[PDB]
Formats: sequence, C-alpha cells, structure tokens
Amino acid sequence: KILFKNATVFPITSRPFKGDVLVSNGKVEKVGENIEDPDAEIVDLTGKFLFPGFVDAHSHIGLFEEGVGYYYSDGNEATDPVTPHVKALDGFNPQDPAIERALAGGVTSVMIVPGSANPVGGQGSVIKFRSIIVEECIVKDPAGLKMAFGENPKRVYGERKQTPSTRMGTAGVIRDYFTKVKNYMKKKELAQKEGKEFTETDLKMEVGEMVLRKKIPARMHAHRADDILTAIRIAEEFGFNLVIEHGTEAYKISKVLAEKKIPVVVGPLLTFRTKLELKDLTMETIAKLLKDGVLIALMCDHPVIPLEFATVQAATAMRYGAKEEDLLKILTVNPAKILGLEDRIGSIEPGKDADLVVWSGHPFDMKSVVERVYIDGVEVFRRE
Amino acid sequence: KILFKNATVFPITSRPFKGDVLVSNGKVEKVGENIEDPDAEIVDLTGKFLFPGFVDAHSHIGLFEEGVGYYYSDGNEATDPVTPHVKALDGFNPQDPAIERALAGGVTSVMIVPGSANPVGGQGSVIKFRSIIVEECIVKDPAGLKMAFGENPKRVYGERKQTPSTRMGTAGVIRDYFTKVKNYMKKKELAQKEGKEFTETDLKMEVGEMVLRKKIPARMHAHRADDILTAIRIAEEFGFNLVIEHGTEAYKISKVLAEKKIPVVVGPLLTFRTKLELKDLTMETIAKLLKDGVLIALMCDHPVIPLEFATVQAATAMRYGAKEEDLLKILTVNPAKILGLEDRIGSIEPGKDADLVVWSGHPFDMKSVVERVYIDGVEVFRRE
Amino acid sequence: KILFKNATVFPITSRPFKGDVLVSNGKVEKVGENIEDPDAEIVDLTGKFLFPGFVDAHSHIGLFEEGVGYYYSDGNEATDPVTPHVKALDGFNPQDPAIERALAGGVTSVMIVPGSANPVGGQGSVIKFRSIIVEECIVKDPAGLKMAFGENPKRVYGERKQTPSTRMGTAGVIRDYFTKVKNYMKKKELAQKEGKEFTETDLKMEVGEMVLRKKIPARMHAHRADDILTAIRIAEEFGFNLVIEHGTEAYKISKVLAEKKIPVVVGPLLTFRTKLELKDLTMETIAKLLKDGVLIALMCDHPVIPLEFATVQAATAMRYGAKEEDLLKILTVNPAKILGLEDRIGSIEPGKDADLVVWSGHPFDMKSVVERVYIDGVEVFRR
Repeated sequence: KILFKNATVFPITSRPFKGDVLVSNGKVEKVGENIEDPDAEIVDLTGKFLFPGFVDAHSHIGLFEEGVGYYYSDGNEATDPVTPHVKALDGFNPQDPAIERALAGGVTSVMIVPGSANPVGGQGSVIKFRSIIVEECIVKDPAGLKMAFGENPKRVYGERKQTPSTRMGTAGVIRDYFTKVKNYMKKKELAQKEGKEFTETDLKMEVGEMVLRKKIPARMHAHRADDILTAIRIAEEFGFNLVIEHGTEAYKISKVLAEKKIPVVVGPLLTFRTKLELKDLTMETIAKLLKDGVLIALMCDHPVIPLEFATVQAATAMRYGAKEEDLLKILTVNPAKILGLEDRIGSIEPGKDADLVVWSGHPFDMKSVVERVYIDGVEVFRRE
Repeated sequence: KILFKNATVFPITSRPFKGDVLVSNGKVEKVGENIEDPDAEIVDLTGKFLFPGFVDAHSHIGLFEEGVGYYYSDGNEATDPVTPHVKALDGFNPQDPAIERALAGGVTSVMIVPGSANPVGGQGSVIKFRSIIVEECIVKDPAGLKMAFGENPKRVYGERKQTPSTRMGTAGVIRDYFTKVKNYMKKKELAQKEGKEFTETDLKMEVGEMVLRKKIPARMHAHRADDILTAIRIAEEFGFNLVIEHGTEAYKISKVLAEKKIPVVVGPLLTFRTKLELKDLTMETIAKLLKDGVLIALMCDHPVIPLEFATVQAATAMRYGAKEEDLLKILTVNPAKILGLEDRIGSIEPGKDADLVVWSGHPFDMKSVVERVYIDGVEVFRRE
Repeated sequence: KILFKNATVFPITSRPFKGDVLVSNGKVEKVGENIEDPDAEIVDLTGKFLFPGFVDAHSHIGLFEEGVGYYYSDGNEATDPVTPHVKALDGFNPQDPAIERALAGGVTSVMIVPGSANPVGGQGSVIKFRSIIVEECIVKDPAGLKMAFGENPKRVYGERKQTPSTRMGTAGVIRDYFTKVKNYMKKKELAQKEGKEFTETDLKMEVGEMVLRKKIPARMHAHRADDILTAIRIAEEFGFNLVIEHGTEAYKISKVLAEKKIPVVVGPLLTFRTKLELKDLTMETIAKLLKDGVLIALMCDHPVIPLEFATVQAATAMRYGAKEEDLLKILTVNPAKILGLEDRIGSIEPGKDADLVVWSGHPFDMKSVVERVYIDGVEVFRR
C-alpha cells in the first residue's frame, strides 16, 4: 500500500489540486486533499507533480527496435496486401531500448500496431510497459485490425508490380476481403445449423469476422480527405466500427466526422511533410478538431517521433492554438476512451489502474523530468 | 430563388433567345421571354450568355491529380487485366486543382472512369463538381463497366509477359470473363431452384452480372475499326448494352453503328496521333458521324486534353466541317442521353437540374469567359 | 532607419536587458537603455522579446522540397562516391514551403549542404531567407566541402556493388581523392613556372585545392567515435581544416576535440535512433561537450527535424542538463563562429547584420510565437 503525499496532483478528469493519492491492490484507492493510513508506505511528493501515465493510441515501439537499423523492423509484413492474421504482439520486443526511454517520457500504455504498408495489415494490441514478458504486458488483445489507404499501400504493392497500385485497387482489395469474410460467416452458420463441424477454419477470415461482428474496430490509416471518406464508406458498407489513424486532412471534413462520432488519432504532427498527402499537415488540427466536437487522441507514431518526446510534441501545439487542459486530455483520457479502456487508465480516480508518473514540474515545461513511474502500483522506473 | 434576367439564353433543346430563367429548389423552374418574381434574387445578365453546364461523358479528372506527376495517378490498376471490381470513385480526389479549372471552362458534370490499360478496367460514376465530399458529388454510381481493346491492353500486359499480348488474347480475356459471369449467374439460379443459400458471392462477378442484366452499359475503348467491331461482337454474343469510347475509326463503319444505334463518345481530337491505331484520327469524324445519324458525344479524355479547354476543342472542329449547333449538342444533350441522364442535365428546361454557366459571350468565341457557374442552383464558381 | 523600443533584448554576447535597438543600413547601429532618433520609424516592442535570428550550421532545406515526396529530393548525387564539384546552391528551391515555416520558427541563416550518401558529396553555401532568387540569398559561397563517413556511404555504394562497401574503402576513396588533388596542384605549379598556360582544369580538383589551401573547411559527417577520429586523421594527413557534422559519439572523445579545437555541429538530437551508429545518441551530449570545452552548434539536420522546430529541440535539452544561456549560444553565436561569420550574424551588437526576430515570449517557452522577422533590416515575415 502506497500513500503519495503533498503532490500537485493532476487527475485530468478533475481540476488539479495540492493533495494526496492512496494506492492499493494495483489501483487508485483514494484521491483527496488529505489522506491518512498508518500502514501505507509514504512517498513524500512535496514540490512534485503527479500525473496519470500517458497513453499512446497508435505506436510501433518494440516492433521497430531502436539503435539497430531499418533492416530489422518487424512492423510491416509487406509481402501480401492482406495480412489480418498477423499480430503486432508477435513482433513486439519488450527489451527494445525505446521502452525505458518512453517510461522516462511519462508514457505507460500504448496500442502496438502494424504499419501502413498493407491495405489490411494485421492486429494491434494494447499493452503496458510492465514486464519483459509480453503476455504479462497485455491489456487488450486483439485491440483492432489495422488497415491503410493513400500513398503507402499503393507505393509498396506498385513497386512489387502487384495489386494494388492505385487508390481504386486499395479500396477493391479491402472490399474483396470483407466480401469473402461474409461468405465465410454464411458457411459457418450453415454448418452450425446442419449440426456439422466446420472444417474450413481460416485465420484471415476469423479476424475479419471479429470486425464484422464489432468485437474490435478497424484502425484505418488515412491522410488525404478523400482517403478518410473512402475508409468511412467501406466501414459503413460492411457495418463495422472504425477509428481514423493520422487523419491529416480530417479538419477539412470535421463536421462529418463529428456528426458520425468517428474518433481520430492525430499525429504525427511535430514532423516533416515527407509526402504529397502530408502537404496540408498542421498542428492547428488539434484546436480545429476539438472546436468541431471530434474525439481525438495524439500519437507520436513511434518511431516517426520518439515516444519519449510525447510531451514535447503535445506542448509545442500551444504555439498553434491548443490549450494545456485539452493537450493533457488527448494524451490520457481521450486515447483511453478511443481504446475502450476509460474505466481503467488515463486518469487519477478511485477504482482505476495505478499508472502514475512523478514529474519534477509540469510535463509541458521542458525543465521538468520524470522521477518515478508506477504501473499497476509497481514502481517500474526511477530516475538516475 | 434565383431569377436570371436578360441573357441570351441557350436552352439547346430550342433556339437561343433573349430572355430569363427562374431557378428554385435546385431546378430550372421557368424559362422564357419575361419572367417576374418580386421575391427571387435578381441576377442581371445583360450582355451575357446563359448555357447549361457542359457534360463530359468520359474523364479521368480527379484520378490523375494535376500538378503532381504521372507516378501519383490513380486511373489504371494495371496489375491484373481483369479488375471490374475497382471503382473510379475510390480514386477520385475532389480537391484536384483541375476541377476548379474545369468549372472555369463551363464543365459541371462528368463520367469518371478507369483508363484503358486493362481489358476489363473497373467502374465509372457520373458526378458533378459540387462538393469536396465525393459522396455528395455522386449522380449515378455505378454508371458503366470500362473495357479496353487495341494497342493499350496488349502493350501493358505484353510488357508484363502476361496474357493478353495480342488482340486475340484481349478478346479472349473479356470473353472468358463473361463466360464466368454466366456461370456465376447459373450457380445462383441453381442454388435458388434447389432451395439452397448462395455462399459464393464474388465482387468481380457481381459487376459482370449488372452488365449482363443491362443495369449498366459496357464502356468500351476502341480505336481501329476492327477493334470497334470486336467490341460489338462480344456485346452481342453476351447480350449487353455498349457505348464505344473514342471510336477513332468509327467513320469508316458509321452505317453499321447508326443501324445498331451504337453511341460513340468521340475524342480526344485536339491531340497528337501518338499511336499507330490513331493514324487516321480526324476532326472531320464529328461531321461524318452526325451525317450518318450516329449518336455522339465529345470528350477531352482529360487529362489528354484539359477539361478547362472543352470549348476550345469543340470550337476548333468548326475548321473541319462541324456546325456550332451540333457542337453544343455533343457537349450537352447527347452526353446526357448517353449517360442515361437526359431528364436531369444537358439543357435549360423546366424540371431539369439548375446547372447553369454565365459566359461573357459565345463559348466558341476564344474571347469569351465563364463568369459564374451554378450546379443544382448553387453558385460554385465566380470569375475573380 | 528603424527603432525597436522597449523589448526584452537578448544580445547573446551579453545579458538580456529591457531596452532599445536601432537599425540603419541593414545593420545594428545602436543597442542600449534609452535610444532616440528623429528619423527612425518607431516599432513598440513592449511585452515582446527581441532575439538575433537563429543560425543552423547544417541543413538540407530547399534541397528536399516539403510536401512533395522523397523522389524529388535534390540533396544527394548518389551516383558517384566523389562529387565535390556539385553545389547545394544548384538544387536549392527558395520557394520550398519549409522556408516560410523556418522563418516562423525564428531561423534566418543556414548552411545548405549535400547529404551523407557520398564519401565526397559537394559544396555547401551559407544563405539567408531573404529572396526567391538564390543569388540574392547568398552570404558565403562556397562555404565548405561535404564529406561522409560511417554507415551511409558504405550502404549507398555497397548496394550499388561499388567502392566503397566498407569503412576501409570510404577512407580510401577520400585519401585517393586528395592524393589526386595534390598531383593537380603540382601540375599547375609546373605550368606556372614554365611558359605554358594550364590546360587541364578540372572542376572536381579545383574544389579539392580550395580545401587543401584552407580557403574552406571540410564538413565531415561522422557518428561513431572511430569515424570521427578517422576524419581527423585524414584532415591532419592532408593539412586541411574541418568541422565534424553530427558527431554523435563526440562525447566519448571530447578531450581530444577540445585539445585540437575541432568544432562539432551536434544534432539531430530530437530524433529516433534509426541506425546502429546512432545507438548511443544522447541529448546529454550538449552538456558534456560544453563542460569539456568543445565549440559546438546545434542543427535540426532539416528535414530530419523541421527547421521550424529548431527552438523545440533546443528547449528540450534542458531536460538533459543543458542551460538556457548555452542553448541560445549554440543557435546563434556558435554556429556563426563555425561558419566564419561571427563578424556578421549571431548577436545583437553594433556593426552586425540586422537579422532580428520579435518573439511574443521566451523562445524556449512553447506558448511563445514569432511575430516578426527582419533580415538585413528588411521585414521578411509577419504573423
């Protein structure tokens, strides 16, 4: 049992205050101005700040090992445009040196996900940085089915002289995949009602079926406004849930996204516009999408921006009209909600996971450093 | 409600005249000599010319983005000779800067369609330039199945060392495809007869069936006269509707086309004869086909010729025996008819869509400019 | 004549103070407590911060156009491991949309340079963002000869099945180039003291000659400690001046660089360690190298980090032991010195160029914005 004393506490779902946080059984037990417990180990946080761990809703950390070279990346199975059966989990390296660096940047939970080479790329999972054993890191698995639109999938397969080489082809590949999923489901239901054992189980079809049954969302990479809309059209044609990844030009169509309640994981933003489809990338997108009532989270898209610099990217958005309150939300409670985990992470409230970061100062002040990180109430990082 | 006053009105379906057009609920409500409405907003067109929007029955605008480079084109899924399932709609960029230029050239509606790389290319859609959301632009979707004959498909697959590399092979690929569609339809009918559920739905086959059921026409690219006749033989063999795209050598066989009432979308004509199959291209084809009573429309085949210059290409045919009246019809009522949209677009008549272009003088006078464009009664363009 | 009044002025070469700056003839005329001038246009900077323009000593802005695609990059002539004759100047697009963004980040002067594909890559130039005509932007041309060691050159030519595919080969290519330069110089002096006019002028050799005569430094890309030492060994062998680019592991050998007075343009630092040779990259490098007395500047290596975010990267190093005073120096006075331009840019002093930026608050505060930018006393940007 741990009693944190006298911090400036930032619960996020409530206003900041000077006070105390009691942790037991891996959870936040009590939050408030004054707390006593004669049997709790007391950690004196006088002059420090206490935040929830930051949550990155889209990351390739562990998949693209740091300090080693591009050749070793495990993040894109770019040998087949339709790889839903592969799992980011099976490529995740919990000893990647990026992970300790991310903890030193205050980040505790991420959605690990394949990249954007494939129209259908594979399964993502939500993990916490709590163990070198990936199975102990699992919060939610599978968490989503990654898909991709725009320049990346058509570049990769165009180079292979293979379908898709155009945006039309990318959409066709995905539509063709789900058409087959539906056939597969009908065959399953036919077997079940004939009381016969299904003998045609198919790993790729099974994952498709999960999406169609809304067990997990599609996680749809799209930058240019028309690619975002195409992703939405396909989701609606097949009746599945979606999240837009990046959504670089989401601001151009923010009214539609707001009305439909499609969430957007924006970012990477503190970065060069390397592609044509990125030409209209802007940090103003945060203020713009918030103003129009779209639910957003902010990603580093690690390795594009190192996860350790999540607070650096967030803070910088203050130069482009974003407010601190909101900036904290898109790193905490918003990504948690987008990942279906708002009852567990992203804020300091009784009953939620004790994922807590002790900062020397406000996290958006570049003088501030991470002193301690706790995940489920277990210290996993200490500065020095 | 909008009242256009004192224009030289060109309804196309009747002779031009000095008068007025009243617009309400997106439609042409009244057209005649003296319209009065004290509630309508009055737009004074003294000294101006009022036309319907031009209609290009075959375009790749929005698929091949302007000012960007060939490599980014979305118009040809050239990785498989049979791609009926892909849609031009899914590669169409409503922010393509060619579109604002097409409006400045008086063009308001087009058929967007895949290119001619593939024996079976994918689906077209009729759209208007009314929004940045492609779903709001849709008039008719799907509108046709694009197919291709002659040098282009055999070159593309010939380079790939893949069937088809000859005209024989090209016809074979298409005939094979439709044989498969009939088989697919036979299986559905056999399933129904047997009281069994059908579980072999196939996206590629479904589009074929729409064609065989005459829900949509084949839009068949053919230049050389023998290629045009092969297209017709296949259409007749399988009992589907067709339109001929380009029909460069249609004039050599115009009596057959007129008898069978095969429409031809001629063009591009204001263009270099880049290929052997284009050696006999001639702007005289307009006068020739119209003389023999073939239904024709004129395309720019954008981007071969920019859509902004549709009136330029048309005006230029006056050097080769085509009359002004007819030239206007092949940009308005004829393409509207060929697209199955003659009761919505192509003319200024009560009940039709209020797609209207204010010109400074006659569109075939190289001094004339577009001052305003309305689509469905909404201003979408105004000269600076 | 322009008189900026009542900003918090940051001269860099002395403490910040509340006061005035007077500009005439493209230059800083006066800096002080209370300045009057009847002919000066008054610009009231109450509540504002006045800084020199930041200077990035190593950039590929304009060479790698933003918003367009890697395919259009003009930054690496990766078809020949020895291209000293090419000029970053000849691939620079003054209309790159990154440039207006760099101004909005308070950066006014950069050295444009080829990348690190080639053991010998081509010539750098110092420019200012003052014009859409590159010739009017030129401050110093040529400013340096770019060379590269470590993984990049051996990867590029290795993939081409061409020398160099190893570190041994990269060093061999450069040594061989300068051996040829020396021969060239001897042939010129043989012609010089005969009757004959020299008939074997060679662009590639001419540039090499400038380096050996110490007219311009070698600008040497190196990350791993041994690569930095190899670069120094070659410079000493042929007697030329050098600057280390990146110098990722410079901190491991800082006493030597200090002793030999080798400057280091550190960075990119706010970035992922994409390579084996970047495994020990650390923002702690700034504090370490300063402690040990190495002259350093900080680069974004744009586009690796956008130049607009130059202050973001610098501010972030305070999280790794670096102090604000030093962080401003490595963005202003130190890069000016490394470029041989400390008489002209990098600080607010009488006689220096009027490259000045009006900030809404301190540049290391993420809420602060660039309101105005002057280059040579002409306003080139307004928020």
